[PDB]
Amino acid sequence: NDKVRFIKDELRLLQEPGSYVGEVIKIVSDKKVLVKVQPEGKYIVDVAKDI
Amino acid sequence: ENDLKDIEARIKEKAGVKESDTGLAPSHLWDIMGDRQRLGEEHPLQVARCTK
Amino acid sequence: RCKLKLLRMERIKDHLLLEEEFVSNSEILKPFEKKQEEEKKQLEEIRGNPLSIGTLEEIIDDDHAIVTSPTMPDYYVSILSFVDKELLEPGCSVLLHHKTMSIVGVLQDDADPMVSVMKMDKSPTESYSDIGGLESQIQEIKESVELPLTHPELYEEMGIKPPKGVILYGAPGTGKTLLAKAVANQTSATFLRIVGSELIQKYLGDGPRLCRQIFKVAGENAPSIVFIDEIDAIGTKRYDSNSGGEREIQRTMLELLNQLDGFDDRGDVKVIMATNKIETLDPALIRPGRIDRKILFENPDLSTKKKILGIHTSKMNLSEDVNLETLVTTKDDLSGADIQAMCTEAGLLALRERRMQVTAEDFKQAKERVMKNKVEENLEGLYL
Ligand SMILES: Nc1ncnc2c1ncn2[C@@H]1O[C@H](COP(=O)(O)OP(=O)(O)OP(=O)(O)O)[C@@H](O)[C@H]1O
Ligand SMILES: [Mg+2]
Repeated sequence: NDKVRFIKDELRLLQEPGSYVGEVIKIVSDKKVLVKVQPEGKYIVDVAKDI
Repeated sequence: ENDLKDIEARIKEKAGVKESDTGLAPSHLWDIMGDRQRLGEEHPLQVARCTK
Repeated sequence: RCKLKLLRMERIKDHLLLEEEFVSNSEILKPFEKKQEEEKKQLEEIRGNPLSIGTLEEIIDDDHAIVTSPTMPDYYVSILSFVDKELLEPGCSVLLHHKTMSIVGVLQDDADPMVSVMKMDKSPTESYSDIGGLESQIQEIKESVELPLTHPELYEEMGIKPPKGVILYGAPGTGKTLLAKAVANQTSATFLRIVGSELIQKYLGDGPRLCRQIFKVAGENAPSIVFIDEIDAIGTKRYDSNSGGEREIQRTMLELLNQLDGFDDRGDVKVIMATNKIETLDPALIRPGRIDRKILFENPDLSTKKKILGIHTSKMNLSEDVNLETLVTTKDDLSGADIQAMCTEAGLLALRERRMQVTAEDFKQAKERVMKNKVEENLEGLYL
């Protein structure tokens, strides 16, 4: 059972919208981060609860 | 003397900084019809140039 | 020594500031007040999620603008306009909305790594009278650099415009370099320092834009003192001759005339120039009213060196053996950088020993090494 319910779970896990690599240029103290996406430009965007 | 050097860095670090993201005090309500410029497009435009 | 108590006192003021600061941030920064809560609420309601950095090319006075994004496509953006219609200008970084691009807000400031070279974080650990000696040709640099910042009140009694500009010139090593860095510790106003070998570049067209910049930043902060160290370096340094050469050097000089005074009416840029090639400069540079009092420096005289040498040996270990007066006898109208290289090389003799005493023998020996430098790129011996 451990085996078959790991496969069935991986099918969901693999489905993404795309998840990027960014790099922090600098923070701003509004609780936002200026991030330059490595191919793309810069966007100030909020952060999660784990960081 | 090294304690002097350390504590100045620590005061600044814990105090935090601030970087303005402009507003205006003579404004405190803008979204009664700011959302008409927003969210319900009326519209911002791709700029072009006539060639023919 | 014996300053332990005052350093503990300073430290004690620091403990109290760190403490109350920290607790104030922590939990009693109470955001349960409505003038905090309600202002941020409806500010974030129009403000993004992705904030789409743009670059403002120009504004239109119908509450619109044309931005060009670094990603590509332009947009004819609106403006929410609680952000003060007229507070944003070409060259701004603007926050566009992740839906219909509207100017959510405006970033106040942004910077270059090329102005990092210009600007400074430093706070010299030398203050004046580590320039002790040459103490009347330094009233021409603290009566026209320091003083009108300190007192404009004196220049109001007489009225008319206050001083502007100096050119320092004389022999190398006679303190020109440290003079500029010593008035900047006193005045505590934006000290820019730029080398003249970076104003000379191996690429054209960007030469003038660099030179135009220095004073535009400098005027932008209301007080600034711009040290151009080595404007003697613009005719003796040059790379290739097909993107350097006459042309590069001529343009940059031309730019500087407009900047230095010209028609800009920019902010306060007190200028300090060090040079000993003053005849490779324009007549509209060394023109009066951009140089007001110009300072000449020549080699000290015998009794001036006594002032110089006592500054330098106070930092060192001493004995009763040491005699400064006979080190002075040997030198004859030499620079204070020569004197300063004897005291530096005297501890190199102490380093060589691994003996922490400095003695009259160590100062005399390094005297001979210092005089070895002067006359052994010479090969006459006696003047032929
Ligand atoms: N008249 C003086 N009074 C006190 N100190 C001096 C004097 N002249 C030189 N010195 C010491 O010698 C130093 C070396 O000087 P610095 O390197 O600033 O000289 P310089 O004249 O600027 O050299 P350059 O000719 O290479 O431009 C200074 O840092 C300073 O402490
Ligand atoms: Mg120098």
